[PDB]
Amino acid sequence: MDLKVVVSLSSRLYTDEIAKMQQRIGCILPLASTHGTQNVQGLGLGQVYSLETVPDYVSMYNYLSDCTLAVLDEVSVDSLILTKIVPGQTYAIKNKYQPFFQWHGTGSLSVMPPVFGREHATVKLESNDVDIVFPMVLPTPIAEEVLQKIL
Amino acid sequence: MDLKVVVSLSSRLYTDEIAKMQQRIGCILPLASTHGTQNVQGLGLGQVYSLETVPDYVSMYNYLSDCTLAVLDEVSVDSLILTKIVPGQTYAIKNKYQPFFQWHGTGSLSVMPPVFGREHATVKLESNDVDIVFPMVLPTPIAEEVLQKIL
Amino acid sequence: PTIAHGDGRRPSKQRTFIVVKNCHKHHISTEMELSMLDLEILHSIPETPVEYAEYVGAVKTVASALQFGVDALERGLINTVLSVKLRHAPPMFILQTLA
Amino acid sequence: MKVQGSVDRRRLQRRIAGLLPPPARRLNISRGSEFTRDVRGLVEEHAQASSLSAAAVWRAGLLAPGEVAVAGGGSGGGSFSWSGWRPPVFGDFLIHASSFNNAEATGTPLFQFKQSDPFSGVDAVFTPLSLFILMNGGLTRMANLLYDSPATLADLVPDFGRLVADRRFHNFITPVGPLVENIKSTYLNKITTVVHGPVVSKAIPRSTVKVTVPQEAFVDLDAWLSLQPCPADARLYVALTYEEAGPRFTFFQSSRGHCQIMNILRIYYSPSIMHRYAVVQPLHIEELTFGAVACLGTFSATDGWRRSAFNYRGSSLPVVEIDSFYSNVSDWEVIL
Repeated sequence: MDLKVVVSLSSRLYTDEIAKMQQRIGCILPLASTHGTQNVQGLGLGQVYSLETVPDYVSMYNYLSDCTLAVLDEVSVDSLILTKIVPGQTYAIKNKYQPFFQWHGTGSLSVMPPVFGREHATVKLESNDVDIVFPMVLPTPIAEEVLQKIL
Repeated sequence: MDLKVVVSLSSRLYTDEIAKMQQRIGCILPLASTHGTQNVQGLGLGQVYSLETVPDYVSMYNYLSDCTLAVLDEVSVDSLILTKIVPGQTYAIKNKYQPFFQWHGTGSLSVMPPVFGREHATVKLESNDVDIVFPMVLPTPIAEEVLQKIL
Repeated sequence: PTIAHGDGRRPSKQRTFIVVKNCHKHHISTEMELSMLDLEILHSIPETPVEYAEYVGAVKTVASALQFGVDALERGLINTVLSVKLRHAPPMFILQTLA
Repeated sequence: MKVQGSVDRRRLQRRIAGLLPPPARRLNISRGSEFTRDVRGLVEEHAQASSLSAAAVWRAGLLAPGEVAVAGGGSGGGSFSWSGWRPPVFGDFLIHASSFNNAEATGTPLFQFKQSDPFSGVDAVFTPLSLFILMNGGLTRMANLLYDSPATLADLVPDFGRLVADRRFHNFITPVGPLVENIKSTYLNKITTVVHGPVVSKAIPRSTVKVTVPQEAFVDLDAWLSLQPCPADARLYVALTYEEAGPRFTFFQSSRGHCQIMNILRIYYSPSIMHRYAVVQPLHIEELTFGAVACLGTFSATDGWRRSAFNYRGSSLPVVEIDSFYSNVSDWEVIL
């Protein structure tokens, strides 16, 4: 099959914002809708996680369990090029996340809701008055360990 | 690839019950053996659920997982045409069930024996003296709750 | 028809009978298994003659594995027709005093 | 009025002609024809292999846009699926030559065990007989013929006496799967295995590949238990069991399903649970955990278990062989 996701915007991005997402060129985002054409309000965790809201764990985990994943391919002026995650398909993932964790071959990658700092999680888009919030991706044993220890 | 199920009736069904089976069109039921030709005794959940016996829902709910699942396509007096469910194929399904609980993407659909009622979920076939017990499908939290209630 | 009689017996009228009969259906299914390697190398062309010998062995295999299915379908034909004859065959001692 | 801002009319026919056709099914046979090229459209499995020459590769279609190789150039690529066929994922390991016995049945399942040192470049892996030697029919005799000097295994795991007590030995091991290719070097052997898909030989002389298990480790879960349903797939399971003699490693096959499989595991290990729980060992907090279960994948039901001899250095061992295996590793679940 052919997968394509292209997000257009309302306003053009500032120069500072471009390199911010260039740092995060290959990584994972949950995508609310499944169509080839989609607006910015469905590609982050901004709908579930917000500064004004009081954040919750279990609703966020339910949203990550019910949503579709995607991996960024290309960041340009105003165009975001994402490719959909499909069951039974190979993908390539670069490991750009602010809390740093070593990755190993033959390990188990698990996506957990990002518990660390806002500056560890998100990139603010001041052009469109929005944020993109990235699910922290961790190996499954450490995903157990961090969870139980902060609990 | 070409999942095709046709189940042959030994004798023609009565002019009443052909209408009732047409009312049951588009419904999941589990079948016995993964073959294009099946006898009606293997078809449906009839044989293990007896009116004479005290119902064990755990026995039914074990038995249904053992069967491969299928969807009814064409009702005729001579034979029943059904398509089958492979684990890695995507299917169009229509909710025609009489209790009508609203469905959402939030839950995976779960298939249960008809815990609610006995008679209305089943169709008798006195032309070929066997009973068809259609399963009841429900979303995830209602299914979890009903299993909890039973235990 | 009926035949008139001089007796005082009341007449039986003109008699009409209407009988309805319908089809009965039969389904016949065979299963065949084909190996991966045969069906793969059928598409592959012979580069060297030992691969050509593997090719002709492959096409002989798939030809026999197709003749098996078609001949078993003819056996399905004859089995179903003989069964239909036997389903409507009452035994002799019942039928003889009915004749 | 004929502005025609859309480019759809008279262009998109050419693109829909490519993007349209479905893979064929339900083709009919006439006894008079009985063998045609139209049949051969469906008959061919349409292989992926190399002739190392440019035009032959253009013919065979390895330079395909999709994952699975499609010949035909632009006429190829319209398959749009192959019943959900997946290419096999291959895993490349680099092992010391002493940990891995060079003679191997080419289908035995492997297991990776992690090592503590940071920023390393090498890793360990194991076969089940190496695991039996490390844990401490003619299974022990065959293992003694295959392996000598257990010390070369014991340095790779510096925590084993502690792991069998802290009950954590199971979760470090991740199951991998059967072999595909072995390349012999004196210092460092090159091992290539298969994960998540068809177990397929990459050797260009084509061969049918089968995963093999020693019969002593394997117990048929369906055999000793009891118009039942038969689903087309049964599953294979590993069970690693903490006993007073030591850790023990077993294999189970059943088509029943998970919650049934946990019960049949429990009523299987009930005498060993009785003995190990007995009087020799009272209690401590880490000691409560008993067994671990992981799924290795789906196997064709009704095919069964092909029993064969394994001959090495003039000795024989009974080995079961499994045809047409599909690999799918799951996580570890605790059983007690």
